[PDB]
Amino acid sequence: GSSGSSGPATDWLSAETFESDLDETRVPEVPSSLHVRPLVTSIVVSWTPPENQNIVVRGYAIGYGIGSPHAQTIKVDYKQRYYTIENLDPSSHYVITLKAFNNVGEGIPLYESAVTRPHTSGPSSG
Repeated sequence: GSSGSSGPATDWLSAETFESDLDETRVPEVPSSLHVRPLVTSIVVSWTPPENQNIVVRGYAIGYGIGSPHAQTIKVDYKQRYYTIENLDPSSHYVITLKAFNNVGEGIPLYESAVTRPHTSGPSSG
C-alpha cells in the first residue's frame, strides 16, 4: 500500500444548527391551511406551514385523485411551498390533500377541492 488514502470535505450551507430544542417529541399536527388552484391541464397546490415554527418538519405529502387522494401521492421537501401537478385531466374534480409528517410521525391530512378548467381545445372566450 501507499500511505493509504482519505476523503476530505468542507463547505458552507444555509440552515439552523438542527437545534435539539426544537419540538421534535411530537408529530406536526394539521398545517395552518391548504390552498389549491385548478388549471386546465394542471393544478397549483399551494400550502402553508403550521403557525408554530418550532416543530421539526421534515416534509409533507400531497395526495391527488378522482374520488380519493389515496390514488396517488407526491412527497417533497419542506422548502417547497406549492406543487404544480402537470399532465392532468381537465374538466375533472381532483381531491388534493396535505399532511405534515416528521421523524416523530405523521399528522392529520387535509381535504380540498380543485376543478380543472374545461380545455375544450380552447378555453378562450369563456
